[PDB]
Amino acid sequence: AHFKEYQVIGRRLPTESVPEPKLFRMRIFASNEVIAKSRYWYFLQKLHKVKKASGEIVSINQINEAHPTKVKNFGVWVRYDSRSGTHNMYKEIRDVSRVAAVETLYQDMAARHRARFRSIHILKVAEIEKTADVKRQYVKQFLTKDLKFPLPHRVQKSTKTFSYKRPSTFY
Amino acid sequence: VEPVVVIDGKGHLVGRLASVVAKQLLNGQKIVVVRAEELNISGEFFRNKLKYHDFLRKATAFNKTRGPFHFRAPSRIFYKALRGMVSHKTARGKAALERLKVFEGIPPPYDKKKRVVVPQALRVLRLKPGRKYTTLGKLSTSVGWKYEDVVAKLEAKRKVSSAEYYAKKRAFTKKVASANATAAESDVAKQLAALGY
Amino acid sequence: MKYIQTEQQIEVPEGVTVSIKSRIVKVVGPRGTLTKNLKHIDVTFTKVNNQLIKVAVHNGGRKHVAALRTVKSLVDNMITGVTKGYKYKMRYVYAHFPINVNIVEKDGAKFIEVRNFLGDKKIRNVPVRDGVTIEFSTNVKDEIVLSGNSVEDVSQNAADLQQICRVRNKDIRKFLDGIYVSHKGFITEDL
Amino acid sequence: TDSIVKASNWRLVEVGRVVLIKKGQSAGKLAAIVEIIDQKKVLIDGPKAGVPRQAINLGQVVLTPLTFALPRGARTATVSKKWAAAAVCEKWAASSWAKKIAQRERRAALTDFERFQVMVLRKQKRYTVKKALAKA
Amino acid sequence: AESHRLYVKGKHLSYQRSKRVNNPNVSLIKIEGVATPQDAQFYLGKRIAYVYRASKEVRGSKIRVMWGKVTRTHGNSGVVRATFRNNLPAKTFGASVRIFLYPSNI
RNA sequence: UUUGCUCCACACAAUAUAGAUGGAUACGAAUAAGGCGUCCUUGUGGCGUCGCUGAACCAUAGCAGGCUAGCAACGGUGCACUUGGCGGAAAGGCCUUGGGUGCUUGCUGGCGAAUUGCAAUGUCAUUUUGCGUGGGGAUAAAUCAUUUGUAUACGACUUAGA
RNA sequence: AGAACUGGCGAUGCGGGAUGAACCGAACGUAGAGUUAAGGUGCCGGAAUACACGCUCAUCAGACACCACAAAAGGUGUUAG
RNA sequence: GCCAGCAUCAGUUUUGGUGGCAGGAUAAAUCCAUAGGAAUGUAGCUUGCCUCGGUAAGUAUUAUAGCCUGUG
Repeated sequence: AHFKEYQVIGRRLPTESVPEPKLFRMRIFASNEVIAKSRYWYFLQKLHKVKKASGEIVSINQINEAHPTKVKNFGVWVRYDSRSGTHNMYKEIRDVSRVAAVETLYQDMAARHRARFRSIHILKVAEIEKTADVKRQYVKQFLTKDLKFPLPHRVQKSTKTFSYKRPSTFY
Repeated sequence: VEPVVVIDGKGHLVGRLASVVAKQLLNGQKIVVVRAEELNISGEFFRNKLKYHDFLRKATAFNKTRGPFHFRAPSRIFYKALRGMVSHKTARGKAALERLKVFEGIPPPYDKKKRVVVPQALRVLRLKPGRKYTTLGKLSTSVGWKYEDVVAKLEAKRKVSSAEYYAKKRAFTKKVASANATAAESDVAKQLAALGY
Repeated sequence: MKYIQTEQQIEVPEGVTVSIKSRIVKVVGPRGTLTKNLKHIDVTFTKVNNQLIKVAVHNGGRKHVAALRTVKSLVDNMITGVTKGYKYKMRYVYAHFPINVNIVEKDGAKFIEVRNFLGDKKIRNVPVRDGVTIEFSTNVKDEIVLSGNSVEDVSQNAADLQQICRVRNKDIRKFLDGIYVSHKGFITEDL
Repeated sequence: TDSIVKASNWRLVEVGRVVLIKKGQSAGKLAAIVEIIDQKKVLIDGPKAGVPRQAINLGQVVLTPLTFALPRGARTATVSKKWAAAAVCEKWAASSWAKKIAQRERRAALTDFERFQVMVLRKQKRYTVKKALAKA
Repeated sequence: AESHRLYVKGKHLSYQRSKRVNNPNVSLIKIEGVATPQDAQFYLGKRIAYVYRASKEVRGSKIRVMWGKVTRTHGNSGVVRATFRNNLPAKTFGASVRIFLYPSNI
């Protein structure tokens, strides 16, 4: 769905031999609360000798980013499964918030490489703090000085089925 | 909101126009389509010519007379598309098709009546720029239609008399527009403008 | 990748004025007038300084921007063809049979008449397309010259003459008889 | 003679272009383009009309011929100052674009009674107009 | 004047139906000038009349009326559901029906 | 063939309705371009303006739309006549001259409505046919039977016969 | 052709998969109202010619499990790495 | 007796308007103040050559535009 960024912190269950576990933390992009907890258990089992039954979640806190109005340019690294192998990737999405960038990435992967939600790992999402540190052309294009372009051939949507004059696409 | 709706078919997609019109008849609306020869089908002319030839080889093996009929007129090609979007085999479906007339060019009395368009079927609004499209008049001629030259001649004549009608119309509407401007800034007009008129 | 904006520049010399319609292009020059229909490209034109006319595509793809340079090279050859002109020279190649070529008239249609190609009794008739004038240049043995304003009309008529003299049912690597273009220059060369 | 090329200039988008919101919570208010995100969506701001800063698809808005000077990345405070300085509010009102909209909203508010004045006045104005259209 | 109409124009679309099964107990009505379920909420409960002519006088007229009313909206495009005291014949799909203004909430 | 046929006007019936309930309201062409206004040196011209939907324009008040009076202009509309054109793609309609006539809500007056009782489509449309009047208009063929063979199983075909 | 566990058809209609003993949904007295399943919403056909991001032009395109087929090997076609 | 209209209700349900609260980084934002920084570099200055004034590049970190980040 529309994504939200949560932080999930979990740990192994305390015991007499080893109390005070390490309290691992991980940032998850998910539609709702239940998925964020699930994806944390999914990914944590891939690093440490732990699972849902042998540990606990201590906290979850949704992270909404500082500047929902300033336009960023995000460098994103992923790890996804094709029909034949597993491949890493790096791209940019230029948009207004971190979550909308991930929401673009999932659609972008699903459109170009037919990668569904299950077969995608989001490695890290970072802002490119410096212009001219952009290496892909499709986002480097919009960074020129005094950028301006028209929108030719505008198509009006008609409410009534019949129009009494031929439409014009000026804009 | 209309007894009879006459559609300028030029610059329309045959399938989207057929769908829009088919619904209109099933809802009780009488439709007349004119200028079928200027209808468009999306796809390069070679693509649409092959499709008709693949259609042309389907016939009843043991008697070609009772087989499918391959109608070659631009009006008939549009009619075939519309008949498939209607349950033409039932009494209600036959009643619907009685509310339809498809013409080639703009014949009499429909030549002096208003023509409308269907924007959701119009080619300049539907198709992406650069996409290749076919014109039904050209496609019909390649498969056996005989009256491209007849229709073009009769539309050259019709448009000349139509431009004569419009030139007089523009002269009269200038004369009326001047009168309304003079009759403006009057106390009656001021009160009308206050009410939105 | 849907380039936002790509454009080219069309230089206009002193003696010509480029008059562009919605997308219909007319170039007028000392050698005449040329016209072309460009409605199938969906480009936009704009004049900068009455000596330079730009053409641009906004939000264009691989094929859309590829057609941008083609339009510039079409109008450029339109301007070039009316300032300098296009001249194509073809030679006659034959081993045993002299290829006999003449200009004839058939109801005023200006056909090119070709005889004795490989000893054939066939006469090959090539119409001379309007705007292309053809003269058998002297001081060179077995040469023909085609010239006109539009390159497209000149080159096609040169190609049509070459195409009509193809050798069939033989090893064309050995039987090389035919008329071939040896030069493509300008009428007002080295002006 | 002179070489002539039809200009074909149409409502290019930039920082400072005034847009009109077609659909959404605003649905009819004026806003100014502040940043260009991508070819299909931009960041706008409508502080005078109450429209907040948000990214929006360009299909949700319609550009207006009005334009003014904003530095790129202009926050809400500075757009308000440059909006009043450029006098965009009544420049929009003076245009025939806003007058037709104001005409529609006035025709919708007409009660049954004042729809009776309209017909009475229109017949009076018709009498004067058609009288004038008998001697020319 | 020229106009004496106190009803909204409407067309009888079809019965309530699946693609292979229909319900003749419910009729589908299109109201002119109505394109949303939000707009169609104004005509819920209005009285609907189907007027038709016949060659036989029954009680002092040759015009017969099938009375009904609008029950709820149907779809996203302003179509409404109606139920009549006797089910509409289904020969009248695409026939015109009158949506009266009573009962009134204005 | 016992007064038949056709057209015109109303007179009453029967018949039926794929479904009036103010107006189907007329350039062409382009859509990476156009419409309109104006000007000139008439063009692929200059300048100005418009679109961002018909949510428009026109029409629209009066007993389902009555009866009378005056004022202001000489306009608007319907109707039957009349003058001249245009239209053959299925033209069967469009424009126009003159006079007459009714109405005019362009403005100001007078009289009437009730009781269908608190809603009941509350009946005003056009399809065809028939019987009557009164007023014009015009007085045929085909088939069977006979016959021919350029035809033919029979039908059918092709000829002939006051 | 032959077995294991379970669920089914046989013995079973109904909505859906156009069509079908076995699939999906759901099992059934006679009705009314409301809401849904699986499947769908251009027209046939009840229901958005809904909204959004991309990709594809196919001189045999593609179009929804069971299921009604297509492989190896190739392509400065085009897109992203 | 047959068929309906309205009103006040009861059960089931469908669709709107609106009020008060409680959470979260006691929302993040906008906004206000302060410090620092940068260019897709604003003013100013210099250079280059221009239809007397705007070009082109160098400087210039807010000036005759502003922007970013941190803290409150």
